Amino acid sequence: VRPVWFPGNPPPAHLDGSLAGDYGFDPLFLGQEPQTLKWYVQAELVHGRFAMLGAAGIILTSIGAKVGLGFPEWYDAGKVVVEKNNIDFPTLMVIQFYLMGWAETKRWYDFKNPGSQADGSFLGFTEEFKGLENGYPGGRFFDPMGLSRGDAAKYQEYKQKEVKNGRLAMIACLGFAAQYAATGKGPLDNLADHLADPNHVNFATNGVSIPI
Amino acid sequence: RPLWLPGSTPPAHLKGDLPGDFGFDPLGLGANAESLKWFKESELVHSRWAMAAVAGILVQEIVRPDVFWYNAGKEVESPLGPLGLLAVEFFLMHWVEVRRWQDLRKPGSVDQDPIFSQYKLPPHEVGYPGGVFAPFIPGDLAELKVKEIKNGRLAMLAFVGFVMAAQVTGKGPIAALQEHLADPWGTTIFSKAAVVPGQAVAPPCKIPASVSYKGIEIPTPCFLQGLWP
Amino acid sequence: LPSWMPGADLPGYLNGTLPGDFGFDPLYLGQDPVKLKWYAQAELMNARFAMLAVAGILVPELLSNIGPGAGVAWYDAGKFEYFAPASSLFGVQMLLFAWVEIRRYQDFVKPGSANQDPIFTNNKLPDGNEPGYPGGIFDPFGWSKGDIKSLKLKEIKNGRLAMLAFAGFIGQAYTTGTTPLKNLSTHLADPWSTTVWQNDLAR
Amino acid sequence: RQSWLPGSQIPAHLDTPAAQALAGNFGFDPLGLGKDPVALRWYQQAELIHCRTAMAGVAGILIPGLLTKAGALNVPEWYDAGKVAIENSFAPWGSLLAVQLFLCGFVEAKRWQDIRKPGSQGEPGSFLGFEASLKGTSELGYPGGPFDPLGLSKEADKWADWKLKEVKNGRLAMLAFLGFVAQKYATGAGPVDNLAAHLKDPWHVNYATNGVSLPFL
Repeated sequence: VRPVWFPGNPPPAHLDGSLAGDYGFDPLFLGQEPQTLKWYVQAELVHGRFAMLGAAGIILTSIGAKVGLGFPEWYDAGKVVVEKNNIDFPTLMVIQFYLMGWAETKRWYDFKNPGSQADGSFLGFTEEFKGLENGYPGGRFFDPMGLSRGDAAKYQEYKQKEVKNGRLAMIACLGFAAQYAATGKGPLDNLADHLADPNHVNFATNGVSIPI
Repeated sequence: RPLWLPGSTPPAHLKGDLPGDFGFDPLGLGANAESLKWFKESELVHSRWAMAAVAGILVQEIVRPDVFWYNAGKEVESPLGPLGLLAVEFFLMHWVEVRRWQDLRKPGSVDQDPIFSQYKLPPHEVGYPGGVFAPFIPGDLAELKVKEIKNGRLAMLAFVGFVMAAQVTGKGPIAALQEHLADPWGTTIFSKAAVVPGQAVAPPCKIPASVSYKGIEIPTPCFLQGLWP
Repeated sequence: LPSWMPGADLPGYLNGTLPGDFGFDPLYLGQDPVKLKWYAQAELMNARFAMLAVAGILVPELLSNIGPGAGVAWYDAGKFEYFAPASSLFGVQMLLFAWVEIRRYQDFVKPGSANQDPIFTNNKLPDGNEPGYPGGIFDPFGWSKGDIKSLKLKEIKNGRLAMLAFAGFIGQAYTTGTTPLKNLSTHLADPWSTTVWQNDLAR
Repeated sequence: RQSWLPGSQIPAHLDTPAAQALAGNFGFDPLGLGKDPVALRWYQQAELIHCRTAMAGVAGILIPGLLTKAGALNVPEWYDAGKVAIENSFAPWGSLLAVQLFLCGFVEAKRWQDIRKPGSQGEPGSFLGFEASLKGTSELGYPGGPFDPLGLSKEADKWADWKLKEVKNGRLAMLAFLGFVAQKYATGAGPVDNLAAHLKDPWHVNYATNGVSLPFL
């Protein structure tokens, strides 16, 4: 009864509806086993969140670029700023890897042992380093605004909208990637051009998308 | 009961016990209780802040014009050292704020003058010290809290309006209002800028750039000048 | 119970048994009672020491400011003859330190076990030993009347105070390259410009 | 308990009365080298000796090395003091090493016969007065009498703490020594000098910028 991505075909076995965005879409049966399925759930969540980040950053920098504010284009900002300031590739990379490794291995051993992270083995902390769901570590910090502890219906709706916008952001970031690698240009600029003439400023005329 | 939207229905946790409430939480933020207390407290703090600031800016521009309120920071001169002013400010205000915070975390725990044991504030709720703080009350606390929150939210609006109007005109709000009266049609952001698929226009910022105090040379960027129209 | 933090949660083991407990230990460094006794002892020691030290560093310079055998700066130690080299002085020093120090330790370890002059067997310190408070002939002026509370209290308080003042002395000396009294006079001349921040920024 | 890795499981062997009662235990043997108890005890002894010797060596390096920066105690670098002292010497290094080898082998033989059989060296008459205090202190690796001369063991409430701080400082000493040799290979200068360099600039004085530790960059 749930809207099935392929209207007319029934969902497979493991795809049920308990999770957010269960449009019955796993035509490759990649989620029969519940271990692997919870696993790919956490994977999809983190990826959607990263994509939401990336889209926001790219679009804001691109606006700042079109407007006369000197902001570079995203695929160059890195080199341009690292050469601007007195930064070292090695030191930046190593500090980044340090901190990310710490936080991420903590999340990992939490997924392994679902409770052993708020065990006070930290500084003194507990009731915050303890998970709430598989990939939903809302405590006093990861949900400091405290919506997870109120109006479970509204909370479910928020999980739904979160995963929806996450999938959209993933698709849009890949959009950006192709836009740039094809038009050798700025994304917002390609946008303005297709605005100028949708009939002719489009992939049908980009002469690469359609290789004819 | 009044509602911000007449004809609608309030949310669940929003009941009507808190002064000046109108069932306005279309995002149900007031779900959890401790969060709710924190947010009411912070609202009161901000309201009183904005009230003080807007009254001050108004009377200041009135009495000592030609000194840009937005620019009193640089334009101020004092025989006392700026380091001294910032130090005394930081210290004493750190004290008052940490005392209020100790109160909030442990209610009614510090209501004695720790030197003048004779002097002692009576118990009370949060965000409502009273006692010596309230030595003169014409009327009723019920209506008074309402007027307080009303004027506080309004003052927040007024302050942010001053900020944007100064970023777009660089004028004292009084003179800007004189201008708006002088021209009913042109003194509008609609008359000032717009956006259409054809092109986008945004009025130029009025605060120039980084301003140089005694060597510091403060960098002063506009508030998100990029998306102003 | 005067707390170092009005309205805070004092850990249990701190109980005001010793002079001047405010429940101040955000690190729980005395939960083990043997450590606790050791630390109260060493605290009283270092405290009284810093007291005598600040006293006799302040007094000499302050009297040198006016009307005499010397007026040298406090940390300028090695510069005098004193009719003998510092070698033999520090020698005899440490020998005598050893004797009465090994007996201070005896008093602490085995209480009531060192009260009488082994030579002057008649001469004998009283029996209310209280390791860390010999009194008796150490109280040769009728004191210990006010019960003990304010005495021990002001003692440990001024001791911690003098510890802090000594540290500040080291700080001004090392940084300014000057003498604490002169640093004082300067800040007196102008507080609004004699600030650590002024000095570090100029540095 | 305190585990080097929260969330992780404790090694099968590492959770036993002896192990939890040994010292400094945090369930750390992902190679399970202690799945055998005799080997485990042997390795505890090895680690003890290593902690002690490494603490001694790192002190002997840092202290004169630090005070050579001070005016007095001007001393050459540690990796050259060998040459320096053998120049200022009086005996051929061959004979020196030989005699010190003998005198170390004797004491090692004593320690080893003990670790073979604990009550080995209390054999009456085997010496003239040794066997009196030449007997273990019930804990293999803590000889008594002259060893522990200041009676620090007659106070058990400090016993655990002594053991723990010993093992901690020993492990730290081993680590510091490895850092020493690694940086003497990479940079080649005084350890205090590498210290002062990274302090004068952290963000660029580091293996990340040595061009050697990470050669591919």
